[PDB]
Amino acid sequence: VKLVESGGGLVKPGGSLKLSCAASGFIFSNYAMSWVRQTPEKRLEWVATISGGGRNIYSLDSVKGRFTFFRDNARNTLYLQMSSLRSEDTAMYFCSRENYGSSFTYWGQGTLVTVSSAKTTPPSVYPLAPNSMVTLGCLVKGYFPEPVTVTWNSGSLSSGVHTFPAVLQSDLYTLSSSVTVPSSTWPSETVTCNVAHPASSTKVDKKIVPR
Amino acid sequence: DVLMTQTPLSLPVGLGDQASISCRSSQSIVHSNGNTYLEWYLQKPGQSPKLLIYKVSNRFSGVPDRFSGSGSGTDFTLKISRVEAEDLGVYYCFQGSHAPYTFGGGTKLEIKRADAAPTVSIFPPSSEQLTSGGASVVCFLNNFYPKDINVKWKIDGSERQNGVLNSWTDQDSKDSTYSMSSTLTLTKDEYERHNSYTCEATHKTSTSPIVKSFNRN
Repeated sequence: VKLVESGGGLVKPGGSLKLSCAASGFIFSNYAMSWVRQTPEKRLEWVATISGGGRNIYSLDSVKGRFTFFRDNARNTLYLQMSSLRSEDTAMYFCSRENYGSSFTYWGQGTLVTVSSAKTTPPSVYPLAPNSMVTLGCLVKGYFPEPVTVTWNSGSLSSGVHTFPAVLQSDLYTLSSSVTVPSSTWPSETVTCNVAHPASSTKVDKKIVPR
Repeated sequence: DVLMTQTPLSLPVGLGDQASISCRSSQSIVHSNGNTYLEWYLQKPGQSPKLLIYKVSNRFSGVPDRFSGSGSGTDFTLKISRVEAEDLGVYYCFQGSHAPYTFGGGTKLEIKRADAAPTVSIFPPSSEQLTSGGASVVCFLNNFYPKDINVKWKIDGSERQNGVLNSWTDQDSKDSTYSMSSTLTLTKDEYERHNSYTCEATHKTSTSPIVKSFNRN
């Protein structure tokens, strides 16, 4: 059972957005599907559920008149049509499959929807440079909306890496990422943080050089 | 609308020790058909929620025997016999008996490990950032336990509250630690105006601060 959601992104208050969920691995028309969302405070909220054949549709009352749900059983696909979006609707949206006895039995990876008037803005990426280990980072500043993606040396360096959660300040997110590597291998060998921000189609590869 | 609460909000527990999470509904959640559709979900950091338990006490397929569900009417419990590090995260109850279906607000399970002190790094801004009129100064406090910590910025010896942003990781399941970032954002003009930059970190692993510092030269 694979479920993969798409179509998320930034939209202005009042606007519209269409989400998709593609299923495989099962006879799609036999199972009810559901949309479930998670706000930035991490509360989960059921939004709607639609029966296998699509005749019965149950949803939250606050989305009646605005959200529409349907499914194409031939194409193995589920859809959510949003309109009159409000800032409260900002959330990760998850599709999910029912199963005898339980409600949200298999979940997808989710797709992030940001309802807001802030302009899209690509990140600026800056090297953070300064014992057997040494710590480096990069600062990803002034971007919008979430998410960004940060790898070190194109993924060849997962060992001692963490990324801090982004922080909003005046319509722009800011985030940082640290890596820890052996002193003897840096500067001698190179360290490069790779940042991608799909919402602006930006990719920056920023080499950490000593001061 | 039916209504779920969970307790406690967070739950600190040692490896191999036991844990219990309570879920209360504001009214009965028996379905007309006779069943109780109460389910428990676990969301590990950076992941989708996963089903653990359905209809109050039935372990979903693949879920370890260490998880068990009980309760009746309006009160329910998730018990974990023996806590592993992988079990870290947020646990949500959910009722599926009465439209609109609802979740509890979540319960953070925290692994209690041996105390650890932060490893402090401090970073002057890049020349690339200065050239465009900005100057961020960053402090990393890596791999410490417990999560409570105080950080402060001093510039030429005096404190700075203004323009300081802080960010904590979730707890890491590899070790069982927390990290935090602290950033002080200034103009190049405000940055060149001073010389000594310092973050001091306070934590129960020591009676006295951990201080990293640099001089703009």
